[PDB]
Amino acid sequence: AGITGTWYNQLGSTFIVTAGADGALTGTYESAVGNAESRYVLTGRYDSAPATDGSGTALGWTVAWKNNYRNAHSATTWSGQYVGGAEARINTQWLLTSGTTEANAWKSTLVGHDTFTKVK
Amino acid sequence: AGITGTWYNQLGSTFIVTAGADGALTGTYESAVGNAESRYVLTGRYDSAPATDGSGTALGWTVAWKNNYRNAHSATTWSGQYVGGAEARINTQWLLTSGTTEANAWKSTLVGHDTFTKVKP
Amino acid sequence: AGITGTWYNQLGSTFIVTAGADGALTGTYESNAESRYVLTGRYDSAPATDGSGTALGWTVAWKNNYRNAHSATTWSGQYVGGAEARINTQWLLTSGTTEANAWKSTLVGHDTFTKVK
Amino acid sequence: GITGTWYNQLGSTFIVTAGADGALTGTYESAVGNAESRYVLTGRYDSAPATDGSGTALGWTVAWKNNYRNAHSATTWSGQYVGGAEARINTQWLLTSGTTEANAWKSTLVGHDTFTKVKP
Ligand SMILES: COC(=O)c1cc(C(=O)OC)cc(-c2cc3c(=O)[nH]ccc3o2)c1
Ligand SMILES: COC(=O)c1cc(C(=O)OC)cc(-c2cc3c(=O)[nH]ccc3o2)c1
Repeated sequence: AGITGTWYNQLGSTFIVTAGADGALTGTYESAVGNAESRYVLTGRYDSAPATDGSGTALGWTVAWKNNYRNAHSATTWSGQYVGGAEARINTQWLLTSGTTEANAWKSTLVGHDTFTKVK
Repeated sequence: AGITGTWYNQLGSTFIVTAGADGALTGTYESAVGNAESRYVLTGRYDSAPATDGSGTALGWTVAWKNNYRNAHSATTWSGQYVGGAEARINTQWLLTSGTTEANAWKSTLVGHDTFTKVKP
Repeated sequence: AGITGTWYNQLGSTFIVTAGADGALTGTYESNAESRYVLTGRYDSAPATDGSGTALGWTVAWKNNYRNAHSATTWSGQYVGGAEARINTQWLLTSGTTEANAWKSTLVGHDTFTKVK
Repeated sequence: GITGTWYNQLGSTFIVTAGADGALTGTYESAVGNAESRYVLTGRYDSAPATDGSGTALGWTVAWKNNYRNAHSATTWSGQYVGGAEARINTQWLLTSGTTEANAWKSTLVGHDTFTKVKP
């Protein structure tokens, strides 16, 4: 699959993931520093039988921003595809939703994009 | 009362979820739209200790659209919040990314919004 | 075309628009003069006649003669005619930020507009 | 500033004028999709940005109809202009097609484009 291992995005975030045989993604998401207060559980899913025509491998995962040290009352989902090779990449778009009151729900969700590589 | 239960979106998709004490979401999703049949595995995360100021509970989950019957070579993530009440609701926005070639990657990702209720609309 | 006129979203905003013969959208977006802003956009002036909606989009930059939020919203969507006509949209709201804060510069959401408030 | 000729990462050409009243006007030539030749664009920008180093917020729309083709669709780009040595406009976009109600769930694509003064 090529997905299991450590990945790094353009802002230094570190994505430590295992791609299980039946489509599970499990691991930890942390900052470049890696201190415990910066580490969070992640879980997701990937296509464990991708096409063989040169297409990428679809995947997604979620981090809720709560750990044993802090709680930002929010969660991010990344949706994207893995592209293999010597310059392997995971190319994603993400949504970060915070818990809000109904009056503030219109501004609950940020959108962005992250690219991950196997090299810092 | 809470996130654990059976939910339906505005199109009649069925979201059967369990919210574990450790912040885990697990369960199955059945889509009313697209190249999909029967149940698919989902996993995700939710805030197990939400704020006490009237705010909703943040959460997210992923389905990869492969099961024993079909494989669409794609995955959806839903990002949103649970809002308690007499008509409990989960309001989400979603991203659906297909595996593509690089030349087709610009059109790889659909976006939308789904609202879920424990009463089927 | 059915687009020209006054529209109301789900949260009390008012969208006043003219759909010109050349594909232009022009008008004002509100929420009193302190809360009114120019909008401009484009729509498909020759949509299909097969039950499909009419694609369109517009932008508001949140500056007027009284206030300036240093931000701008774009709405992308389609007009759906009939007895209960609608403009169904998704939107992106980008703020001007420093580079260090750019990762959190953009909100996303959805607005539904009706011809009755 | 914003007025000039810009190119996205895929080679699309964005020829824009930023007027004194906050107006964006010009033409767009897409490098992808059911598109050919130039299309009209209109939009808006913040004509009095902050003076603290922040970017200038802006947005614009293209409806994909011209004298040669009609894709029955429209794209909006929302983003900010970042001045300096190599000026850049960083955007996210939404591309909605006209659909029936039963197909509306798949009506909207999302992505991100970055524009510079140099061809990629
Ligand atoms: C409310 O968000 C938070 O509390 C929070 C906290 C941390 C943290 O503790 O860094 C150690 C990191 C992020 C974060 C978000 C994010 C994102 O959305 N796309 C790309 C990566 C990424 O990292 C968010
Ligand atoms: C007080 O200034 C305003 O009127 C104002 C200010 C902001 C702001 O502070 O963004 C920095 C945002 C909006 C706004 C409205 C709106 C809408 O109706 N649908 C979609 C998004 C959206 O954003 C309006």
